[PDB]
Amino acid sequence: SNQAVKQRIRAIKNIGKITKAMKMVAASKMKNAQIAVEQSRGLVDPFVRLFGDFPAVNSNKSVVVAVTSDKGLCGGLNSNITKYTRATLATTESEGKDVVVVSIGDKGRSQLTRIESQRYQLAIADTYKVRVTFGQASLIVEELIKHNPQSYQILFNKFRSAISFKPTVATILSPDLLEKQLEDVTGNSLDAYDIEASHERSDVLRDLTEFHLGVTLYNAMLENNCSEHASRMSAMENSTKSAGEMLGKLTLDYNRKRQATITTELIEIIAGASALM
Amino acid sequence: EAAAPAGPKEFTEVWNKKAPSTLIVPEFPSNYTAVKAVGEGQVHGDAFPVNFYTPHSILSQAQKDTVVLPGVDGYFGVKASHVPTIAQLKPGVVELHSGAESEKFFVSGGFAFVHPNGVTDICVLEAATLDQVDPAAVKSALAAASAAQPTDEFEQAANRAAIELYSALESAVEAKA
Amino acid sequence: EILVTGIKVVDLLAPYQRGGKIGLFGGAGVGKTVLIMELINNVAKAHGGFSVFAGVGERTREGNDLYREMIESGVIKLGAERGNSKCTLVYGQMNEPPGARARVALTGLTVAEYFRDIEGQDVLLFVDNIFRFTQANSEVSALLGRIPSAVGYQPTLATDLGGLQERITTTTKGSITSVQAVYVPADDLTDPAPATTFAHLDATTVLSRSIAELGIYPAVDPLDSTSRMLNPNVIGAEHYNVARGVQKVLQDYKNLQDIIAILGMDELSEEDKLTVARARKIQRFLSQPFQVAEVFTGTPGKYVDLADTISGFQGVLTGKYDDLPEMAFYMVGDIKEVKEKADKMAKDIASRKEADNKKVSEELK
Amino acid sequence: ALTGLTVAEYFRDIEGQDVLLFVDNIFRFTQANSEVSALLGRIPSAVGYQPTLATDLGGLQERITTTTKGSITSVQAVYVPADDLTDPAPATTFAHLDATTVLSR
Amino acid sequence: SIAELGIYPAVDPLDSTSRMLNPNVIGAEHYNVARGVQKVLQDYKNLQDIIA
Amino acid sequence: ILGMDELSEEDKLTVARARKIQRFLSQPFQVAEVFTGTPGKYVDLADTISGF
Amino acid sequence: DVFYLHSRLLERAAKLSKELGGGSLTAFPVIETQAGDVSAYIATNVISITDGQIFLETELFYKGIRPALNVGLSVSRVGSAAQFPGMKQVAGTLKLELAQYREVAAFAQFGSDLDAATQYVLERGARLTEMLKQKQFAPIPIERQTVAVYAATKGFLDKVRVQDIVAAEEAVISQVNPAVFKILKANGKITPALDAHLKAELRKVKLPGA
Amino acid sequence: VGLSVSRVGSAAQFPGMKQVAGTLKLELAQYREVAAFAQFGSDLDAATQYVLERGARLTEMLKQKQFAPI
Amino acid sequence: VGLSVSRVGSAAQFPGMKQVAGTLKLELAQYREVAAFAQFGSDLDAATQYVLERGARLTEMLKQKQFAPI
Amino acid sequence: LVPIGRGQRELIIGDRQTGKTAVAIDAIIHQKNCNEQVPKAQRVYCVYVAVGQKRSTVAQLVKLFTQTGAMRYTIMVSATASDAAPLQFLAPYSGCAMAEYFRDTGKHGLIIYDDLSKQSVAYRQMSLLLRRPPGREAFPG
Ligand SMILES: Nc1ncnc2c1ncn2[C@@H]1O[C@H](COP(=O)(O)OP(=O)(O)OP(=O)(O)O)[C@@H](O)[C@H]1O
Ligand SMILES: Nc1ncnc2c1ncn2[C@@H]1O[C@H](COP(=O)(O)OP(=O)(O)O)[C@@H](O)[C@H]1O
Ligand SMILES: [Mg+2]
Ligand SMILES: [Mg+2]
Repeated sequence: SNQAVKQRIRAIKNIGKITKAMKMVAASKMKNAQIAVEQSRGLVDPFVRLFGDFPAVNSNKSVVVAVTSDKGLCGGLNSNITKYTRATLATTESEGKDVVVVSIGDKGRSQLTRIESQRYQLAIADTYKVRVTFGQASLIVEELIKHNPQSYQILFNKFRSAISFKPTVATILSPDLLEKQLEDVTGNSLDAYDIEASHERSDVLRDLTEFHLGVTLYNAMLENNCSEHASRMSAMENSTKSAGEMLGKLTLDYNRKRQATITTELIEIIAGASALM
Repeated sequence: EAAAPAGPKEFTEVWNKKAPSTLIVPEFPSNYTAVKAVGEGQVHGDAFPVNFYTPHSILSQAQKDTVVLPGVDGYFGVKASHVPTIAQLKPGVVELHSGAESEKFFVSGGFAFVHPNGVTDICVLEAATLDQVDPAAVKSALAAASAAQPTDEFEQAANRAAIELYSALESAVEAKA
Repeated sequence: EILVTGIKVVDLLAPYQRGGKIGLFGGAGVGKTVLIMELINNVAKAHGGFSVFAGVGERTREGNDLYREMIESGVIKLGAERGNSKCTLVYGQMNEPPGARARVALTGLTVAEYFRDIEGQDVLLFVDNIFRFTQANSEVSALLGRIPSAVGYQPTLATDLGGLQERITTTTKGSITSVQAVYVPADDLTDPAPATTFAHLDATTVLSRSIAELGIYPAVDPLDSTSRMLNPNVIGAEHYNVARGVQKVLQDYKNLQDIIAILGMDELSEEDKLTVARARKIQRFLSQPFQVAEVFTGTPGKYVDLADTISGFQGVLTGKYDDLPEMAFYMVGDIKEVKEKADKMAKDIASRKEADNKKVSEELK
Repeated sequence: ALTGLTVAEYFRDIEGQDVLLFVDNIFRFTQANSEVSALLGRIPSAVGYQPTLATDLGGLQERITTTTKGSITSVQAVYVPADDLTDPAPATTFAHLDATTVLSR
Repeated sequence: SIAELGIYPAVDPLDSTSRMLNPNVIGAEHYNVARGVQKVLQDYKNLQDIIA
Repeated sequence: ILGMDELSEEDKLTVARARKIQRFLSQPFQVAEVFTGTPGKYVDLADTISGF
Repeated sequence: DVFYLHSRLLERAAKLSKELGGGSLTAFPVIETQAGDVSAYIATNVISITDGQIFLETELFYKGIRPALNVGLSVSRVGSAAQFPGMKQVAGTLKLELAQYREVAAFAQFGSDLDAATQYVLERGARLTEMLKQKQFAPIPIERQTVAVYAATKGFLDKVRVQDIVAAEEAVISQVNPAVFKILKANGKITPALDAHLKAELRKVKLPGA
Repeated sequence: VGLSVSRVGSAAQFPGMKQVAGTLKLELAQYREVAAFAQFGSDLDAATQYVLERGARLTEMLKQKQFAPI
Repeated sequence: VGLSVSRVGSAAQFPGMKQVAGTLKLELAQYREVAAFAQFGSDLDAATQYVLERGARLTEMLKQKQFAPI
Repeated sequence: LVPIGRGQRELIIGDRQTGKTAVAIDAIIHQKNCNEQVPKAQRVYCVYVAVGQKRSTVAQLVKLFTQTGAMRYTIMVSATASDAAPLQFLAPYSGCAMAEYFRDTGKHGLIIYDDLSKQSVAYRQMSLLLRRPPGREAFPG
């Protein structure tokens, strides 16, 4: 009757307190994990300066990884890159080739094993519990070069700002399969570089492409972690707004029920007293 | 042969054919990089821009005139307009030069590119300068490394990397002028 | 026996008995006059007997509008051809004192009961605002020297309402199909005068204010309207299973109404987002344009057969129309018109670049 | 409150001044008139107030006006019971209020 | 709500009160362990919001 | 949640104006000068509109 | 008998027949609500008596939108046929566009995302909202309202900024020659002979700013 | 099922049903205290997933038609 | 502490207490504003941690056993 | 889950159209199915009291109980909505007195007071018109 609305008010009030605390928690996490995102942006520059950027390559095998989140109050991030994953994957699979879809974060294994299920071989999680390190991303890249595809698509949300998260695809051509072929311009463009390695160019390109996969995978999950924090900071602001709006309507409903309660109890007392007096 | 012109602007039209018009086109990492390799410039004299990178820290994006890198065929100096190279670095000391002033970082490996537009890029994984490393544990680490040698291939490759890095670090700590 | 009305939500979720009592519960502006006018438009034309409209405590402008529409449509003829008229109007509208509004339903019942008993006919009886009978009895009851019952009504609410409503009965010598609008006083279904009326009816059609505020018309609450005809042994198992599946999807969406509000749809499970999508499709698909609402809405009315309703809601339940958008289901007749509206909704976004319209050298034509 | 308003009305009508009239907690005026109405055996209105609520407030508030001789301006402290602005006493007081000065901590 | 958890007897561990819950009467071991049980149960009742 | 660092100057002229506006609403009263020392100020209407 | 109190009063507002003189009486009852509760007793009594409603929202009245007409809730189903034609020619499209304006109402980019293909419905519904704002004690003749909603609906004001549509409306009413007002008032509809001259006179108006 | 109580419990039902319905009364209670966490779906250790995947079977078992007693 | 008022206030208390409890009620109000953050694991910006430790010790300082006034 | 006993009062409570009459009816039908299987002393004689229901519902229930054969063991006490308030007030007592014959003669009875909240309403009307003072929701004390 009139106690259920008061306990629902007491529910939504500390739900709003919870989400107001969670917004500042995610905001402090976004502020602390911004400098690492700014530092890791440097090392992805020389590899796309050297190897270029060729997303629409015709390959035989491609490992596509979608870097999702771990906990799921982000509010429209892990489904937006699932949409972007299928949108960039239908673009680049019309050669009759095999495609391996991977997800980093266990909110992507819940969203990717029902839309592309039989092409889903690997699921990685818990990468944001302590922090994101380069040895962790190098091990993840080692399980990515367990199989040897001709491309590595990395789907992640680039932390452009605290408001805007542009989803970014990044591609890594494996060396002898696609990289030595996709650089030929009347000869080659890589032949301008004087290889100063121990063994031949076919091995220094192998080391360079594995290191480029590790570098952009580390930067991808770091950018996606910062976008997770900055999207949770906005989703919890929306939850405070909604649980203040719901609380404001439910307060008026409780006031109407309270006024009607005193009126009906008083009318009952007057109707009892008018039968006797 | 260049009969397949892949790229970011060629990806956009195939994405406008096969992916729907509900979503804006995804970004690419070449949209965030203002400096390329073949687009000429950046030298303008005797200096040339350096890019000393670790995965966790940007160590220098200033403009130096001499860069000393520890390549696997030995040390080599990079002056203003070097030949374009891709130099695999061994453990050694990278030395930056601004003139009278110098920065001497000891790196752990990695690569170093010189590009046809005169820019250079040093891509290491851990670059600790020489006051941050102690000379007491490098000899303890080499004595714990070069003595116990497993004949297994993975452990002996790790041991070869250990004795190479610790020997270069021992030869680098007392060779400060 | 079923009585098909051409309304999708009525024929699907709470079908009307052919000789039963029907209630249209409503909250002052939700559309129980538009619904009863559409039931007059759809049912009384296909009927073979006489209609008796009892206007109890409603607007006099509405009685004049119904009189002019029934003269124009030919079911009321004037002068010498008056014997070929098929409707009797009995009007006790809200300008009358509470003694007149308390007994004008009895006059409508008497005119209907003569056709049922003596004439042996099958009668239709539409009573607009049977609440006004109860309200008039509560108005006169304070001056008869009675102690009031609950919230302010007369002590004899249930027995007066019972003595009225038990005269409306399909007997062995004639049938009355009674459609009674019931008014809930302050959108309170727990008010004693509609709560007493709920036990007298075979099919309640509870119209809701929130469904009307969503723009859905007729604003029938699907999880509050019931009927005794929704039974698998009387309307067949296919229709019954479709109605129960639609009610299950709507109840599962109503269970998620608080998580979607305070968290958004992005935190729902993948199985529940499909439930929300199918429920937002079926709750636009329950809405329907009316032939009596076309004068102020502009869209032409849609009469929908029963098999089209079952065949449409089968397709939306099984998942055959996850391609089409949610607004393609809104205010359309059948499942064909959903596809023929999703065509027009995607011709039109391709009609952003069709031409530049200019009419030149025209001023001296 | 009628006593204080009469002392203000002499300054309005006879002196021809612009007098101020401060009513501390007009809700207590409403509550006292509700208690007087309840002691006289009258049936209470909605939530517990007097049936004469709008007219007992209006008998006070309509004498606070500007005339051709002078004006009475009134600053009334308003208490809101259970912080309900839709309670009958603040909702009936707010139909006469020409301004509102919120003082906050 | 305690009996809806299957716990019987469904005594509210917080809302139940006695005059004997006094360290001068039942002893400072019994009183302190009862106050500690009520403290940890009130702490869990405050955490039951953020758990859900 | 962010600070003065991420405020635009278009959203910092509003801060620098609103702070001195909410200062300028304050005013010393004549009836408080017997215990606050500073004298009271009577501000005209035209002076208020001009000064704001 | 508090329903009978208002039904006695409001049923006397009628339109009499031709054998009773043909006169009319139009009622405008005013009901005040508490906190926007229109499900109250007297509110729902007079709603179930009167023909339509004019819901004046308290949220739009403090956002400067005056008159604060709740366009989603306020209906009028008796004077819908008794509308000035020409205003019936444009205002149906106006109400349809304000209907599909309330499909993105206050979640343009406030909630999660912005489409930028439905930026047009937002930056047109804001123009149709600022068109209907109107200052107090200044009623407009209907022939000067249908021309203003013609300029707001046919697209003659989309390049005007939202801050100056209230000045653009009075500039349209001042700069268009007053013959079209007399023709639209006498003919009672925007004729096909009139919309060409109206689009002629609507493309030579000096909309300020922009 | 969380509000429908009877005073007798045992000693007033079928002795065959008494052996079987205790594992029903317990596992529906296991289903009800889990299903208030059905907004996230973390499926903790395949145990909170399993108890709802049995309790949904029990609630679907308990349904029956009308005018057809068993 | 948030719902307890004294209209006579600080004008009728101990002047030794008047200079020290004035900081106390402001610290407790700041602790009440941030009291939702207390049951969080990821530690905050260390300005709210300072008040969340300070007020949580100040609320322990206001405890008192029965029938032993100070 | 809610096992009944043979002398136990069990309240079926819910909102409108939530299946309370269905549970009571299926109980009566199951007593018909069990009465043709047990030896003459565990046989259960149902009594259905319809308080305040309309007469079409009672006629439909009589048609159901005759077309399934449950009317051989069932009595139906029917004070409908058209009846007076003391008739609906007194019909659960009439049904209980008719069902107490089987309880007092060694047999086993089953009594369903359908719409006891309508018998309370009829009692409220009957006592308010006798000018007895009203109480909670104007019910008698
Ligand atoms: N086990 C069941 N399976 C399917 N339908 C059922 C079942 N039980 C009840 N119903 C349906 O629910 C509707 C309401 O049934 P019932 O009359 O038993 O409820 P009620 O509470 O007695 O209704 P009222 O309150 O109007 O008397 C009926 O139309 C019936 O068909
Ligand atoms: N089927 C419908 N289509 C369009 N509008 C409707 C429909 N039903 C109701 N409405 C709107 O709701 C209002 C309901 O008025 P009315 O039919 O008199 O209901 P009530 O008698 O409950 O007040 C009408 O003004 C109408 O604009
Ligand atoms: Mg009506
Ligand atoms: Mg029943």
